[PDB]
Amino acid sequence: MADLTHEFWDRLEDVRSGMLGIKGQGRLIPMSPQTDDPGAIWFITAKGTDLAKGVAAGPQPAQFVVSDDGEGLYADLDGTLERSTDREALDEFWSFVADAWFDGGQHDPDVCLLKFTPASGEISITEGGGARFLYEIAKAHLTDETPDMGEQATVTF
Amino acid sequence: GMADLTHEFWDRLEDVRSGMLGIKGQGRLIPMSPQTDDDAPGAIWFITAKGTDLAKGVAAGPQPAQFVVSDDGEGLYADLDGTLERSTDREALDEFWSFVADAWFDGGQHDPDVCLLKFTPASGEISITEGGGARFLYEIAKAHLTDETPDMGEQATVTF
Ligand SMILES: [Ca+2]
Ligand SMILES: [Ca+2]
Ligand SMILES: [Ca+2]
Ligand SMILES: [Ca+2]
Repeated sequence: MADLTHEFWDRLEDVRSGMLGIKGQGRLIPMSPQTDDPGAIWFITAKGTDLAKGVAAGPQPAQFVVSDDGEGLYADLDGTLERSTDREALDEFWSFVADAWFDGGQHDPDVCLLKFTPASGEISITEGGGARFLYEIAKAHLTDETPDMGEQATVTF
Repeated sequence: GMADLTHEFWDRLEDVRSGMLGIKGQGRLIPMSPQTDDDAPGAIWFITAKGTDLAKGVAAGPQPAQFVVSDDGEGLYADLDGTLERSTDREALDEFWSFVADAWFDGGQHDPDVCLLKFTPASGEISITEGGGARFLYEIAKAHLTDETPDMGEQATVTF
């Protein structure tokens, strides 16, 4: 549904890490997703890496996987990864953590802004916190019904 | 070392509450609860329903599978290739059974819908880091203060 897509973007904003990769090329690796305003997931990386070199010629079909317990967001997304030369996006998603890795600032020659546009994906969202979890377990013994911790669906972006 | 990074994977995987599991060439990865013990490493165990796609997918026999992990609290990130299969091991079923499993399956561990799945990793690209707590904040702050890149941790492609 539309609410599941809006909830995905809302919770993705606080997700510190995710597993990114180009389809048919190696395995997935940990990356720091950046989002603000929705539409795409943005990443800062080195030009010498396999992901940077893989999207040098053009946009490639890619995969991005999220599994965050803190936010309760679980997603396997199919999409498109590409190198972005956008100055505004680069400046927006630059941070104090990024400066530690790249000593030359946001305009460092080794810096590479990747843009992941999701196409579709299977998403699970954990509605409620520990309070609902505690209630659903108590309810499970009272009713013999399986706990409903949230929504689950396959979405087209 | 390769063996040292492998030992540390099993060491931290116990505290990982969730992971993304799936059979290769069949749908997308879905969230599952990995149950392991670092005293007996080698396999990652999952308790699921017989009516699910993962259960039905491995009913005929063992199938190539993928298990992806990404945990900031433990600093364990891994994309693993392996084999998923049905297990009729009552010892493993009883060891990894929990209060959460009682909620989903009203008839205990000997419930008709209960299905124990065993994922044996073959290989994978694993990253081990200092986490995202006190040490991570210090390491980023120290990187700025010394003109050195942060010493996050180790990364390698491992064969189990
Ligand atoms: Ca669109
Ligand atoms: Ca341990
Ligand atoms: Ca232990
Ligand atoms: Ca510096």
